Amino acid sequence: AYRFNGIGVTQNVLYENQKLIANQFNSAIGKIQDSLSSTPSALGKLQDVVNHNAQALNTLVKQLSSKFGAISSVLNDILSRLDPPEAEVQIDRLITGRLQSLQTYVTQQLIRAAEIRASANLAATKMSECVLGQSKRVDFCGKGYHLMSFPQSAPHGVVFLHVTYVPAQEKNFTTAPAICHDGKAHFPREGVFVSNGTHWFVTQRNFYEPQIITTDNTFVSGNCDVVIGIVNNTVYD
Amino acid sequence: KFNGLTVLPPLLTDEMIAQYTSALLAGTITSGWTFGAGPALQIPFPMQMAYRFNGIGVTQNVLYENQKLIANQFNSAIGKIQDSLSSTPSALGKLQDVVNHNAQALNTLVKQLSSKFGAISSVLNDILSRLDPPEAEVQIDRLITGRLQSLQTYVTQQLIRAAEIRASANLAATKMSECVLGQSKRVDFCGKGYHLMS
Amino acid sequence: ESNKKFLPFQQFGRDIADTTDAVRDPQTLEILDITPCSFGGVSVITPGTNTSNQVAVLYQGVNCTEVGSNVFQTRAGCLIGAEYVNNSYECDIPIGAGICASYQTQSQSIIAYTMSLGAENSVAYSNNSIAIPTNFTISVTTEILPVSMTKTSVDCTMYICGDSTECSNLLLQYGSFCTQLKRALTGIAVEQDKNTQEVFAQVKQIYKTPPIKYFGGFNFSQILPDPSKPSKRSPIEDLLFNKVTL
Amino acid sequence: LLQYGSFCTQLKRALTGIAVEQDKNTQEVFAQVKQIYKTPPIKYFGGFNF
Ligand SMILES: *[C@@H]1O[C@H](CO)[C@@H](O)[C@H](O)[C@H]1NC(C)=O
Ligand SMILES: *[C@@H]1O[C@H](CO)[C@@H](O)[C@H](O)[C@H]1NC(C)=O
Ligand SMILES: *[C@@H]1O[C@H](CO)[C@@H](O)[C@H](O)[C@H]1NC(C)=O
Ligand SMILES: *[C@@H]1O[C@H](CO)[C@@H](O)[C@H](O)[C@H]1NC(C)=O
Ligand SMILES: *[C@@H]1O[C@H](CO)[C@@H](O)[C@H](O)[C@H]1NC(C)=O
Ligand SMILES: *[C@@H]1O[C@H](CO)[C@@H](O)[C@H](O)[C@H]1NC(C)=O
Repeated sequence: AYRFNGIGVTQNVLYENQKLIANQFNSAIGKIQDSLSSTPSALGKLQDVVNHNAQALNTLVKQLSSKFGAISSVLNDILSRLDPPEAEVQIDRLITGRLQSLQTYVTQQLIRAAEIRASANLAATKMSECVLGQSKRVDFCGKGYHLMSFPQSAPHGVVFLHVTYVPAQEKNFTTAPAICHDGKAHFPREGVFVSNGTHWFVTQRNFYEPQIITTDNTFVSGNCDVVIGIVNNTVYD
Repeated sequence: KFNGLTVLPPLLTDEMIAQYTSALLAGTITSGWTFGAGPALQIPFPMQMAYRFNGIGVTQNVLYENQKLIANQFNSAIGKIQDSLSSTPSALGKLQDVVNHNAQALNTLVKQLSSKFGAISSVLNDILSRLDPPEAEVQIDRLITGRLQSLQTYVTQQLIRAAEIRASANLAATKMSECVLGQSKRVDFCGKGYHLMS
Repeated sequence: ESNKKFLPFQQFGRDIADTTDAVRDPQTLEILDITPCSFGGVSVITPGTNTSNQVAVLYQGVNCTEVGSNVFQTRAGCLIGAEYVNNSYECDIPIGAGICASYQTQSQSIIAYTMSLGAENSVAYSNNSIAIPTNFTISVTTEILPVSMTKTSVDCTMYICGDSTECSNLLLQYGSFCTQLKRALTGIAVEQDKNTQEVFAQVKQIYKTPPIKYFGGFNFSQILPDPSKPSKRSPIEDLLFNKVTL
Repeated sequence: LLQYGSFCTQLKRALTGIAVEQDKNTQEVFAQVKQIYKTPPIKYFGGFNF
C-alpha cells in the first residue's frame, strides 16, 4: 500500500482489492517459467560470451599449425633434421607469426573486457536503484509504473523480475479547468473535475473514484473572470 | 568503387525514422506521458501543462491566469531556434566528425596500396609479366605483409570507434526514454532550469 | 569514350586515389576512359533447414542486367528466388533499405516485402474531453544482464617455443612483450572478479526468511530457495542453470 | 596468402558484428513506441504553435 501511494494511488484502492492483486501477482509469477522455457533465444546474451571465448581459444590453438613460410611447422623435426647454423632462418618466421597471433588475441580480449565492465556497471546500478528502492525514472525498471523488483543469479549474469502497474478499462469524460461559485474560482487540490453528463465530481489521478465537490478538496485563490473555459456550479460546505 | 571495399545501406530509411519521430510527437502532444506507460489517454493541452507546472512545484492558477503570456513566450522561443541553428557555423560538428573520420580512414586505406614495402614495384601485374616464378615470391611476401598490417590497423581503429558510438547511442536512448516520455527531476539532464517537456 | 581535355604532351590519367583512369591510343590519337569490371558479394537467404531447403540469392550492389524466373531490383542489389508483394508485415529477415524476406505459405515459398512500422492509431483530442481508467493490471517482466567472463592465463615460452632451448634463446633477443601480455591478462582477471564483487556483494548482513510462508496471500515459492535440492536454488534458478550449457 | 592462416575470417567477423551493432543502435534509439499516432486535423492547442 505504501508503494501504491508512491506511484500516485490511495491506500484504500489496494486495501479493498487485496485478493485480486494477489491473484494477479501469482498468475504473473507463474507464467514466467513457461515464458522462459518456451522462448529459444531467451538467454542469447549469456550464451554469446561462452561462444566468443571458445571461438577465440580455438582460433588461437589452431594458429599453431601454420608454417608462415618455413619447411615445417614443428620445431622438433627441424632440430633433429637440420644443423644449428641454418635452423634460425626457419625459426624466426614461426616466432614472428606466433607473436602476432598472441598480440591479436590479447587486443581482442581487452576490447571485449571493456564492454563487459560497462554491462556490469549498468547491472550494479540497476540492482541498487530498482531492488533496494522504488524508482521514478521512466522505463528503467520495466514498462509501466514501477513497484518492486526481484533478483536471480544465472551463469555469468543476473536476471531481474520487475513488477509494474498498468491502467486499463478507460472511459470518456467531460472536464473543466475550474469551478465558478459566488464569483470565486475553485481549483482541485489533487485530482481533476469530472462530469458524467449532469453532475460534477472531483476524481483522483489514475483510478476513477468520484467525490462530492467540497471546500475541503479545493482552494479558491482567484476570481471568476480570468480563467478560460470556467464552468460554474454549486460547491457544498 | 575502391578495391574490395563496399558500403552497405542501413536497414531503416530516413522516411521511416521521420515517421517514428512524428508518431512520438503526436503521442506526446495529444496524450502527455500516459502513452508511455500503457494505453494513450486524451487530455487538453493546457490541463497537461498545468499538471507539469504542478509537477515542478507551482500551483495551477499561476498558469491558468497567464496562458497567453506563456504561449507567446513558447512561440518566440521556438521561432528563435531555426535562426540559432543556421547562424552558428559549428552547430553540428559532432555529426560531421563521423563522416570526416570515415572518409579519412577509407582514403588512407586506399592510399596505402601504392607503397612498395621494399620491393622492385608496387604492382603485381608487372612483376608477374617481368620476372619468373622462382623469384617473384620474395617480392610478393613484403607486399602481403604490409597490406595485412594495414588491414589490421584499420579494423582495430574501427572497433575502437564503434565502442564510443555505441555508448553515445545508449545515452541518447536513455535521454529519449526519460525526457520525452516523461518529466525528469534530475538536475541538468534535460536542459538547464526546471524541466517541462522535450 | 572520354570527354577529357588532354594536353598534347600527356599520355596517362590519374585520380585522387592515384590510379589509372584514362589513356590515349598510340595508333589513333584518342582519349579513352577505363572503368573496372563489375564485382560484388553474394548473400544466401534461407529459413532453418528443419523448415525447408529453398534459398534466395542476393548480389550486393549489382544491377540485375549484369547477372529462378523471379528477379527483383532493390537498392541493396539484385534478388533472385523471391517474390515481391504489397502486403506489409513485421520484419523477419533483414535485407536492405526497408526490405525484408520471409517464408510464407501464401504453397510455401519465399517472399520479399516492405517492413511495417506498426498499427495506425489516432487518439481523439478535443477541447474538454478526458479519458480516465477504471481498472488496473499487475505485470511481471524479465531482464537479463551479463556480468563477467572467463579468466585465462597464457605462457609465452610453452606456446611459442614449447621446450626448445634454441628457440627460447632466439626469442629472448626480441624484447619484453610477454611481460606486457601477462600484465594485461592479470588485470583482465582481477577486473572480472571485481565486477561480480561489486554487482552482488551489496548487503553486509545475511537475512533469513521466517519459517511460516504467509504474506497476506502472496506466493513467493517460485523465487525462494528450495531446501529439498542440495544446491539450494529456486526453481527459476534451476531452469536458468539448466538452459545455459556449453 | 593461403599459407599465412585465417586472419581474414576474423576481420570479416569483426566487420559484420560492427554493422549489426550499427543497425541495433538506431533500432533501440528510435523504435520506442508500438503504435503510429496521428495528429488531429485541426491544429489548435490553446494558443500553442507547433
Ligand atoms: C473516448 O472518446 C473517443 C471519442 O468519442 C472514443 O473514440 C473512445 O472510444 C472513448 N473511450 C472509450 C474507452 O470508449
Ligand atoms: C451523474 O451523477 C448523478 C449523481 O448521482 C446521477 O444522479 C446521474 O444519474 C449521473 N448520470 C448518469 C447518466 O447516470
Ligand atoms: C453561470 O454560467 C452560465 C453559462 O456559462 C452563465 O450564463 C451565467 O451568467 C453564469 N453565472 C453567473 C452568475 O455569471
Ligand atoms: C540497370 O541498367 C539499366 C539499363 O538501362 C539502367 O536504366 C538502370 O538505371 C540500372 N540500374 C541501376 C540501379 O543503376
Ligand atoms: C503494389 O500495388 C501497386 C498498385 O498500383 C501495383 O502497381 C504494384 O504492382 C504492387 N506491387 C506488387 C504487386 O508487388
Ligand atoms: C477550442 O476552444 C477554442 C477557444 O480558445 C475555440 O476557438 C475552438 O474552436 C475550440 N475547439 C473546437 C474544436 O471547437
